[PDB]
Amino acid sequence: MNGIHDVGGMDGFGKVMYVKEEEDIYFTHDWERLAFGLVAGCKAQGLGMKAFDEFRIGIELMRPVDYLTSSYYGHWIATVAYNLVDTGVLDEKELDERTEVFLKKPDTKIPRREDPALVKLVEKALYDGLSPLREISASPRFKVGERIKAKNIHPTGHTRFPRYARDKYGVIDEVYGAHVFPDDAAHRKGENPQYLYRVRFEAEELWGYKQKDSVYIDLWESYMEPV
Amino acid sequence: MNGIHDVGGMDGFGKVMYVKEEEDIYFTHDWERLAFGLVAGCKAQGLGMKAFDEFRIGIELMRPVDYLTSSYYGHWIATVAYNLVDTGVLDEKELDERTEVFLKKPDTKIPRREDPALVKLVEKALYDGLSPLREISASPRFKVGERIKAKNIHPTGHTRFPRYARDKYGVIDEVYGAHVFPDDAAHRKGENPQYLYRVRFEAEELWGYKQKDSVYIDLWESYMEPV
Amino acid sequence: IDPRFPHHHPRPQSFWEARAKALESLLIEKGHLSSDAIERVIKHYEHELGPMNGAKVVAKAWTDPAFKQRLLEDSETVLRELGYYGLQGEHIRVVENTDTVHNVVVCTLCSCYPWPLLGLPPSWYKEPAYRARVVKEPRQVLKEFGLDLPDSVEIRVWDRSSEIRFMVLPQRPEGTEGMTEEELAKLVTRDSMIGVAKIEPP
Amino acid sequence: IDPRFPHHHPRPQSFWEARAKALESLLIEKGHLSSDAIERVIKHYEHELGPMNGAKVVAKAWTDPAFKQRLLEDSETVLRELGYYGLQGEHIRVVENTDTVHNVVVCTLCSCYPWPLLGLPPSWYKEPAYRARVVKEPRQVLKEFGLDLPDSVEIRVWDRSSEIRFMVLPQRPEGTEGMTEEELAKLVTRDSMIGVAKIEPP
Ligand SMILES: [Cl-]
Ligand SMILES: [Cl-]
Ligand SMILES: [Co+3]
Ligand SMILES: [Co+3]
Repeated sequence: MNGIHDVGGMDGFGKVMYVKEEEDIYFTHDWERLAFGLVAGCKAQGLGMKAFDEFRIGIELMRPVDYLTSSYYGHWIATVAYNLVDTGVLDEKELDERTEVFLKKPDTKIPRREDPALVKLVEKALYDGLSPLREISASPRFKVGERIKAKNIHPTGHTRFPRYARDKYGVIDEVYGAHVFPDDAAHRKGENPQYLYRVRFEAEELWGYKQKDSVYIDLWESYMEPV
Repeated sequence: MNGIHDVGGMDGFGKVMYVKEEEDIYFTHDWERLAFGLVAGCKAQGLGMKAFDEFRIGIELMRPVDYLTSSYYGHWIATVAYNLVDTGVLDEKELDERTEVFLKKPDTKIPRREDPALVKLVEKALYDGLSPLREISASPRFKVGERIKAKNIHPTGHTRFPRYARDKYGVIDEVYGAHVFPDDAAHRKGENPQYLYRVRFEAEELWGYKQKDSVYIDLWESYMEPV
Repeated sequence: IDPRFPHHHPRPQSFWEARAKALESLLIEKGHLSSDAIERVIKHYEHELGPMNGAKVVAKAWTDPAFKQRLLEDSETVLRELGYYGLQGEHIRVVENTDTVHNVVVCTLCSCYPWPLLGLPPSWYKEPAYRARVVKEPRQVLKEFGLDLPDSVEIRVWDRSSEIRFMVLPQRPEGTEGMTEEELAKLVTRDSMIGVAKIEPP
Repeated sequence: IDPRFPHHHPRPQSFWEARAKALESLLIEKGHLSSDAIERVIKHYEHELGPMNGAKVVAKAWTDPAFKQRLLEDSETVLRELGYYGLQGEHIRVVENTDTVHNVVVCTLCSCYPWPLLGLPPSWYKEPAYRARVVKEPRQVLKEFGLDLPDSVEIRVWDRSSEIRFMVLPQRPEGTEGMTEEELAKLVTRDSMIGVAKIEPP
């Protein structure tokens, strides 16, 4: 989707807010910590999302005005809500009512429950991770060193193909192997893995600029075609 | 500039808010009326802006979060402020202080002044308009029917070349004549007029889509090259 | 406001209001503007202009074949002769809807609209949804206006990237036999002159 | 709220807070989450992980040529052997800064960052300014961090569009003769492993 999230190459967002590492506080509000717990806790159990693909599309679907103002963990809250409702884990009406309760009475008590089995399960997920690497029977269409065409495609659903790289020539830098295909997986349409490549693009090609800059982007096979 | 204003081809902005014409109120707040008066009144006298080019870049430069939330006449206020300060008509510190006065005391009295000569001058501007059409000594580079290349250019200043049309093939539909060149004029760098063309682009070329849709865009000569 | 995240925090609309008043006050104090100059503009755009002008041009085109021919051959000369000319209406073109061609006008980059002929643009015309979507999925956008064109009808979207303006000339509907030019003009909607609606039979 | 313009009005951050609590409450009531599962996650990301892990890898590379060679030849095997593996760190690559090549890592589409090796990303890394700009004007972005590279130095920006993660291996600075591996590790900054800074002489 050609959304507000896809910012690469945009002008006008201003200076980067530099801060020294030691002063770069992770969390300033408890709800931000909670957002992390919600995301990892749900994902570890496959609730609403099993990999990050579905997670990302829920963020991408935010109203632009929300995306730009919610703050970062606001994205995480938005996508957990989106995905839990979308998959039928939570009912939208119930979620909205409960939201209203905490809006009007922020000090409403949170129910307590200990589940050490669930802790172990979550811990296992944090340490084991979840690799999207798969094997497929096909061979790679492209080879290291090949000049390829990064296609002009405009999926309305999820994609990992940034707009700034579309309709451009690039050079294959590496064949990673086959990875779960985001444009399908984010919409629960199957892993349908495809070869993933790293592709180098020159500044002259991306922007028409004259400096010694390049961008290395990872692109799925179906994003590209031979020249 | 590849800014938040350049929305053509973006996904996620949602449904169009249909409203019946008779119910589609022009203004709901007096400051919105005032914004119109400020823009036209200043422009009529060449204060901050002489044509719409400088006007547009001031809007394009807004913080994205402001652009999306200010409401439409908020853009107009932002660009009048920007341009009057940029050209030295108003001092930023004085403007900020006076803003603060009206923030804390909204009912602060507005000074009254009648200037019938100025009224006539403004009226003349509203009726006479201001055509950007010029004559130049050069001939057009392109001809009706010619298949051209809409270049992949990425000016960081003002342009009228929407990103969705860049790096595409199109067909010349009309040679309008030479018009004041926005990419220069918006930055007070001279009219430097160039031939303006209307160019037809097919849906297949813009989006890879299969319906009988096309877009007719007006492009300055320097945005394009022969094939 | 965490100084890492000033960009999360929009100006409230009270800011723009205050800013407007501050500009107004300073410019009048400095002799750059006057109360009556500001009011003159507001009167013009809120009251003097409107879509009725375009409606008259459409009705005339429907009732006078020679006029319609001249309009389509050289709209800028014809419209200027009628007095529909001014700021943001210096160069106005007219495109005819036909049975297999449907025209839609947009300013993707902002809001460009022919004020002297049509008055101020619709609320939605200036907003991102219409602007973003109409160049890419015009059929979907049109359906939200109640216009569901067949696949076989070609759509031409006219993105106003220059100061050239376009008005859509919509087709005269059924059921209008014997109507006067003035009566037909009352049928012509603002939306029909942008391309987001056909005109209904009376 | 004028129903023409709901998109002008962001959710306040109090909404997200309330929403978070509502989700937490409902999920615990339904048996999907527990208090201790949520706390376990918070402990891991706020306290257990951090850039010190990457720092140790850098210092080892500087002090042990054979290790640096293995790391650059097959980083994923080597990093997994060290235990720097987990969620968002399943496939970690390492790119070496050299005198004429400077590496910078970004996730233009979101925030992708190798948590198991580097901990949580910088505030600015996740925000639009860095994300938008670093792929197009990296020299300008780097200058805002105090890194002013000569034109002759090539910049390679690594946009993390897949789950493959990258760490930058920065060069050992002058003035470090005789330092132990542990002492060198204390020199390695988070920013240097993203590519937005070189390491200063002690
Ligand atoms: Cl029609
Ligand atoms: Cl370095
Ligand atoms: Co416009
Ligand atoms: Co990311």
